[PDB]
Amino acid sequence: GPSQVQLQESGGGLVQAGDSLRLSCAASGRTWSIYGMGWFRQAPGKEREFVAGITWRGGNTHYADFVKGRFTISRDNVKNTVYLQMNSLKPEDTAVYYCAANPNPSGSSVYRRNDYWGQGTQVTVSS
Amino acid sequence: QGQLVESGGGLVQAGGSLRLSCAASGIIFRELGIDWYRQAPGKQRELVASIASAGMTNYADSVKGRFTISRDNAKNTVYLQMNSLKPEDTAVYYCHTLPRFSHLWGQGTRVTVSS
Repeated sequence: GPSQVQLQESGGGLVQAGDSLRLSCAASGRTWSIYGMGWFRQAPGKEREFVAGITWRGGNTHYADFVKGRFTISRDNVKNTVYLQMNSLKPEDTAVYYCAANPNPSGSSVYRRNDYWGQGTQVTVSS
Repeated sequence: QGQLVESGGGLVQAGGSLRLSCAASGIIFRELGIDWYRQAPGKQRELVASIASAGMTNYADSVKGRFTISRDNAKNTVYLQMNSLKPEDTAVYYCHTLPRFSHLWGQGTRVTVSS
């Protein structure tokens, strides 16, 4: 639903195996209360899962085990944007990619363990 | 409060190199990522280079391979090594970090690339 901080993905599309792709997420609203952001993927029939995360003021990053050094997450806390540089994409990476902000320790699911969510952008990898 | 004091810059021939410095004070420098921004004529202020507290660096596409950002936590300063300068790079450069809720900006150092 609506929220204090609004998130907005873009940059998804159709590519083939080995190609690169760069997602971005525009944060708006009470952007000063943002302490961390992350990229998640919702694979077909599957619950969304963590891909990459970044701390807002430290800029420190962390990646899921299937990233294998292929992806790079970065943020611009002045422009209020977070980016995911996806290199060497594989057919297994095909999923809806969601932008999220502010992890929450309490919550029964990944969705409820983050305060703010975007609306998702489709990433499709063929070949 | 916190203060960012930029030094260096000025006029330089294209193809030459400059080195900017930004001394920080009143903030916990080790725990913060530091950024270099710049405002070129007619363009919005844009990000140039970032270095996280863990050392990872990002660069804008137009400066990849030419610029290098680095930090010295003992001196509480961040450097921007600019090589192969071009009139593209003529702008007012700004040191930046976000300690709490308000953005912390340096005063703005001018870089003018001539021929």
